[PDB]
Amino acid sequence: GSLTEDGLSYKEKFVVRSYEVGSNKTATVETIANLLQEVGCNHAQSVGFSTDGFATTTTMRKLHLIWVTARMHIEIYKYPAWGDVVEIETWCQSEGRIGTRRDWILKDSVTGEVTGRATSKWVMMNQDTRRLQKVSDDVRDEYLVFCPQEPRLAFPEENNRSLKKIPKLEDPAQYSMIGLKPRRADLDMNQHVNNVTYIGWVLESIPQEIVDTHELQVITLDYRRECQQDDVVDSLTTTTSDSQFLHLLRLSGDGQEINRGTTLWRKK
Amino acid sequence: GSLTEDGLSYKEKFVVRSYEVGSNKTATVETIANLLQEVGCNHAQSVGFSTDGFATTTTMRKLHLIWVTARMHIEIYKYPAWGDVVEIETWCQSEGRIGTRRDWILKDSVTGEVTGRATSKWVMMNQDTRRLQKVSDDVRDEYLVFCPQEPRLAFPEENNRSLKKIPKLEDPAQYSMIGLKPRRADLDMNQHVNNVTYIGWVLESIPQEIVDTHELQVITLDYRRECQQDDVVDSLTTTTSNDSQFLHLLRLSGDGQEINRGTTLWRKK
Ligand SMILES: CNC[C@@H]1COc2ccccc2O1
Ligand SMILES: CNC[C@@H]1COc2ccccc2O1
Repeated sequence: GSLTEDGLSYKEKFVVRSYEVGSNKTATVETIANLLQEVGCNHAQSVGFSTDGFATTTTMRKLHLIWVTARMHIEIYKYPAWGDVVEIETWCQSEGRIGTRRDWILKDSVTGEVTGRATSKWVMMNQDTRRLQKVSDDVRDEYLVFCPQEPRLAFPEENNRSLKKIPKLEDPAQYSMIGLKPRRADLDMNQHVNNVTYIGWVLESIPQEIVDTHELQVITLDYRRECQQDDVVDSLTTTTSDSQFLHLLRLSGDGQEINRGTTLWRKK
Repeated sequence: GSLTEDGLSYKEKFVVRSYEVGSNKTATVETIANLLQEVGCNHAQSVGFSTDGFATTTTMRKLHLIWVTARMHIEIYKYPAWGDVVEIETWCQSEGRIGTRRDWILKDSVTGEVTGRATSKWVMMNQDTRRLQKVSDDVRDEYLVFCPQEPRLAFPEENNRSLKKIPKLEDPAQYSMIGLKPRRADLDMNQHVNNVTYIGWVLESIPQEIVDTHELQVITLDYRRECQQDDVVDSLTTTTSNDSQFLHLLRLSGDGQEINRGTTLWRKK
């Protein structure tokens, strides 16, 4: 991978691996989410930011400030097959004092056609107290020189799925997967649960029949709270409809919300 | 990746990814096990075998026969760091009518030094009944033309760790991780639990303090039975020993049916 000619975006090619594909011989949504995260890390490295998953500046380091994901939105038109090359282009944009946005475009390296797109909203917080805060001028000046100044949106449409409000699932849930625990493979270098594990946990309550007859087209996921290594999760799903589902991840004990989301599936 | 000059082995380079590393900023043993499996699959593709993880042939496919892992042995000297390039060389050898063996050599692409090695024993089995069988001559003739004829061992030593007998852990276990279930990310294209998930499940009963102060040097794992998508696993560990040795057991949460047994060797950082 490498930054583009203007240094305002980053590109990388990936060949789909044997263990990365599902029961349809194509990449799973978790493999896709992992590749977006890898190209995002490589973009942060290429311009001097931290690489621990927090894209930290020298100013953020002294103040114990980290970038955290608040929302992830992924739309896939074609899942690459095993052995295929997928090219991902990624860039960042400042959203004033609200936070930052990372966008992605996925293409077939052979045909050049757009096979998917993603958007994510990041927010600034203290790593110790977990308190959210607005982006100050001193930290904006450090990352704005790596962002295009004119808006460049992966989801430009007025009233698109990426900015829709998500409701809280009502009990009883139609479907559920109870007792989900992270293992060491689910943790990052900082011993925190990887953001991709939550996507897998959300999809665990979708019945196998839906997975077998449909393909996942859109997934929107809000991140409310982190799941600790010793926490236990319950995954809840309800059909709201193409098939649409409303999702909720909550702690197995107290029922504390960690994530909420929506999925859209198409018939094969 | 590509087959070497003589077409009797396969090589591939991999750059270590951000999400593939652990708390030490180096590749986990599960990332290593995944890469060995990927290079093994690419070697099977390059010579016309099936790619579903079973390296079949038209003859095995006719009789519903698949290759299944009976033992995996991995020894790591240096875990590659994130951003480093690791080169893996893999080859197969026939073990007469017992089955096949797949060996691996891991090297630092920059220095050329051996940073790890692995060996695996595979056995012929009917897909449907799960019954093992000795390799027939018709099958042997199909894969021998892709194997070196003279022995080429990743673990040549006379009384080495890869061929040691593993005992069954006695109750009570010193350590345990109960209620382990596979999710969809743990399944392969054939909807079977990936062999790498069992390695992760074995390591879950090792205390976090051991992981934090030691590095995994050797892991030997026997595969007795397959874990279904709806099965629940219990991981059991007992210290048998600067070096720490453990005895492992994976069994079904209900009936206590054995699925795996193994050993690990760790050294102080
Ligand atoms: C959380 N993602 C945005 C931060 C700040 O701005 C960045 C600009 C370029 C590369 C990485 C960047 O990381
Ligand atoms: C179970 N693994 C060995 C089988 C048979 O012999 C092979 C030779 C070369 C590549 C793949 C091979 O697959």
